Amino acid sequence: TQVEQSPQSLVVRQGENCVLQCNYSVTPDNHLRWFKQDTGKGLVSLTVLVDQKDKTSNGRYSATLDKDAKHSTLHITATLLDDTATYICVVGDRGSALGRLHFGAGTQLIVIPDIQNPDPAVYQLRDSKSSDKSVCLFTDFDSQTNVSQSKDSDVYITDKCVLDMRSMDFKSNSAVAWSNKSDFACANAFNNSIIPEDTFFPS
Amino acid sequence: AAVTQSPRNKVAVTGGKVTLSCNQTNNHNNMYWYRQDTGHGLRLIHYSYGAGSTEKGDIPDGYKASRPSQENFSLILELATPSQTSVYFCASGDEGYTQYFGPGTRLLVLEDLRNVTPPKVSLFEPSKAEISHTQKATLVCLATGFYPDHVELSWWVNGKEVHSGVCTDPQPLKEQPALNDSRYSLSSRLRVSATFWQNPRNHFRCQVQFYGLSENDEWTQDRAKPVTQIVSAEAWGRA
Amino acid sequence: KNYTFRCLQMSSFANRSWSRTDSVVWLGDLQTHRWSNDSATISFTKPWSQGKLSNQQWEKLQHMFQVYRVSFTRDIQELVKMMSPKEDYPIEIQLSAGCEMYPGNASESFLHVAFQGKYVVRFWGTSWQTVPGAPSWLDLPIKVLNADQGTSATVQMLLNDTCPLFVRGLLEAGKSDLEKQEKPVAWLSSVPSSAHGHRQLVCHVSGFYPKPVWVMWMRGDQEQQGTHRGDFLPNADETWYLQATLDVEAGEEAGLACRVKHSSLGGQDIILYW
Amino acid sequence: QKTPQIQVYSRHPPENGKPNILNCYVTQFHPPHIEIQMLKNGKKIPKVEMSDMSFSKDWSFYILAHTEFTPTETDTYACRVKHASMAEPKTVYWDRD
Ligand SMILES: CCCCCCCC/C=C\CCCCCCCC(=O)OC[C@H](CO[C@H]1O[C@H](CO)[C@H](O)[C@H](O)[C@H]1O)OC(=O)CCCCCCCCCCCCCCC
Ligand SMILES: *[C@@H]1O[C@H](CO[C@@H]2O[C@@H](C)[C@@H](O)[C@@H](O)[C@@H]2O)[C@@H](O[C@@H]2O[C@H](CO)[C@@H](O)[C@H](O)[C@H]2NC(C)=O)[C@H](O)[C@H]1NC(C)=O
Ligand SMILES: *[C@@H]1O[C@H](CO)[C@@H](O[C@@H]2O[C@H](CO)[C@@H](O)[C@H](O)[C@H]2NC(C)=O)[C@H](O)[C@H]1NC(C)=O
Ligand SMILES: *[C@@H]1O[C@H](CO)[C@@H](O)[C@H](O)[C@H]1NC(C)=O
Repeated sequence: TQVEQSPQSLVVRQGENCVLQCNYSVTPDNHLRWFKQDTGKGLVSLTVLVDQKDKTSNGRYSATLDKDAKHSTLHITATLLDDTATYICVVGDRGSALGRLHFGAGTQLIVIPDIQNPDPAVYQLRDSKSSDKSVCLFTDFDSQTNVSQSKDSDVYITDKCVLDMRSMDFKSNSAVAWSNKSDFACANAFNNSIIPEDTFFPS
Repeated sequence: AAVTQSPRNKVAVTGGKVTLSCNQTNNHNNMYWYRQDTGHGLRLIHYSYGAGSTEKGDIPDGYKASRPSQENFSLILELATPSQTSVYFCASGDEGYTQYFGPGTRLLVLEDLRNVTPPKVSLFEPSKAEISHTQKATLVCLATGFYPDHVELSWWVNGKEVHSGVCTDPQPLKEQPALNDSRYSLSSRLRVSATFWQNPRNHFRCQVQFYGLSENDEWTQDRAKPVTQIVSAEAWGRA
Repeated sequence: KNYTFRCLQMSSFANRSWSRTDSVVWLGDLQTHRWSNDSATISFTKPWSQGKLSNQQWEKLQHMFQVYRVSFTRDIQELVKMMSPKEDYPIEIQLSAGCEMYPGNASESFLHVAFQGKYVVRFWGTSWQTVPGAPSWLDLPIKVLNADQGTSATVQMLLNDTCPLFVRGLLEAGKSDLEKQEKPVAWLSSVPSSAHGHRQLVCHVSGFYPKPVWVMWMRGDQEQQGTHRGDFLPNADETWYLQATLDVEAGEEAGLACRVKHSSLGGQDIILYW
Repeated sequence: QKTPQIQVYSRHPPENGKPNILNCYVTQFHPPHIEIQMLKNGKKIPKVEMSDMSFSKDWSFYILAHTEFTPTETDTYACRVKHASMAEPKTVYWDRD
């Protein structure tokens, strides 16, 4: 509309820096605000810029405003996994409630987690109610590995997902596969992705 | 200084009446309704400068607004259409330029409700091989067979919610991609240290809040009415 | 030696769509600028209308007002919304801003607002405030406007810095239109009074500049006390008009003269005998 | 809402047969929306010019209409004014005196 953001989306590795642009044609431009929205969640205000050539800081986030150029940037130092969000540029056209907010369509950012100690393995877990129904868990692989989809109509395979065990300072990837089909075993599941040859398969 | 919305999540039928509520105790004069759609910023629908006042914003068609009080601001859809499927944000604010935003309301309108089904929730217990190998224990939760894909999944440990060590699929997968009314499945993981799982006093529960029909929706089918409900599975740690 | 500079804004709001804003600018009683609603830019109405401002400064200034005009429009429309059903269309808003000069390096600025023809709000020091007699509902509008720090900063600059600095330029650029002398031309006429036996004598005086003028009916050395002098009326060529009337007995018109005094005559009065 | 005052007067001394300028000064009215016409024998004159509208210290509006004219014996000149405050348009005729 009157606020353009760029890039539309980007993928960075944990710990790397990145910079997000915002360009607008809103008149007048009283202030510009940057918002973080996690997938699902609501809008968390990061910082607001007000002056003709303003600069703002907030933890690992810093920002600039050039009202002449009608241009703002948002820097993130040393990205963490929780920076995975959509970042939204908002320009307000009054210094009061008489104003309207002008919303950018946001910038999607994905952060690739650093896996320190890969211990790739496939485990079988049994259902607590019916102990002959089970899932397979492919876990502890590093982010170089991508999980491919079901080579079948009756087998189900989720995409990879990271969990952070905050206190142990430990993060891990994992995917789940399951099926009802007669001849389904965990050695079979994931016989589809490029599994790291050194993956643990307990008998 | 914050704003609440109800409900969080709503499944309606085309031609239904739908009321999305917003509530703030900041004593702010001014409340605003927005909607968010991918490829778009937030867009203003209606807003208010006080009890008694409602005012058209940029995209008011299909919506009425209501401000019965300082506290409450409603958005009403007298005749719902699929094109109103969206996430809806309410906000409030004083004379200043800051607007304080609600947590949001995910709304889905549908051609009919005949397919709506709550999930079946199962919990899978961590493997011995895992435990011995890594000294960590992963629980896995499966919600399966539900429709539409409006579920909130959470983990609870001893009746307190946990977030650390948790991850839930970003989206649900379809049980049957060949059909448009396909059911969904979703999975999630919680990883705990072996010692934690090996304590027979720790109670683990996997909870799925399902959004479906209500008490005023008519249901003609034989099966149990698929109402908004919770479904969960449980396990205790074992030595 | 004491000139006032007035930016006068007129805004009308018929309903929720219709609106217009025109303003005119005066220095004393000479018009320096015009800005019709129908015009994107401000029009000069004197060769010296820019005073001693440079183009870059004028362009910049004219730019911020352009933005103001549009902004001001949306703002009022929005205040109405905040206050209704309390207050509603049609609405008239008038602004008088500017400053007055004193023969030191001295000056005072003002910026007054009327609403429906009544003076209600002024900018004073660092904020808008209501004046004595104003209705209390205006407090919300004021609370709001005052929340806008950027606007107050801009308005302070205009009143404290820009305006005087501007005007002092104008006063130098504009002497000799300001200090111009135009000679009056006078003529006599007579009309019946509403009294059943009387005659009203009229001494028309037109074409003079500056404004200060003395007109009196005389019978020799005698100033006729019953002279009623009319309101000063403008001419299109930026001179003034005024007449003075005297009630007289029918047949007592004998030997009366209208006497005119003005800076332009160099002290040879106009005396017109009947 | 306030009722207009209308004054009509020539720029120069009137003489039959001499081009002159006829002024119509309209003051003291509110709202500022107003309609003014200058009449030659009760007919709209085309070459009528308006000053910009303005207001006085007391917030009341005024505007100066003027047109080129040459006065004669038989001819009549007036200023007709329509305004929300009026029940009916007000017409004031020029008169030398
Ligand atoms: C030198 C030659 C001049 C010729 C031009 C003639 C016209 C001049 C006439 C008047 C002069 C006044 C000067 C104002 C300058 C303001 C500058 C400015 O940027 O402001 C723009 C602002 C835009 O404001 C925005 O941008 C700014 C920079 O542009 C700042 O960043 C601000 O923080 C931001 O809010 O618009 C306003 O908010 C002006 C407020 C309107 C004034 C009304 C006050 C009257 C209240 C009456 C109450 C009744 C309400 C009715 C209730 C139903
Ligand atoms: C500008 O000057 C004002 C005071 O001057 C008066 O207000 C102007 C807008 C104009 O109307 C003048 O003719 C008046 O003489 C300053 O306001 C003062 O600010 C100080 C500290 O900031 C405060 O303590 C005083 O109380 C204020 N004065 C009043 C009368 O309220 C203002 O600070 C000046 N602004 C700038 C940017 O120079
Ligand atoms: C006074 O000027 C404003 C601004 O130029 C006019 O508003 C415009 O109206 C036209 C036609 O209705 C629109 O197409 C423009 O987009 C409007 N511009 C803005 C900025 O709103 C307004 O019409 C004028 N008022 C009068 C009475 O003539
Ligand atoms: C708004 O105001 C104008 C000007 O008086 C009027 O002629 C017009 O009909 C009005 N329009 C509406 C939609 O009220």
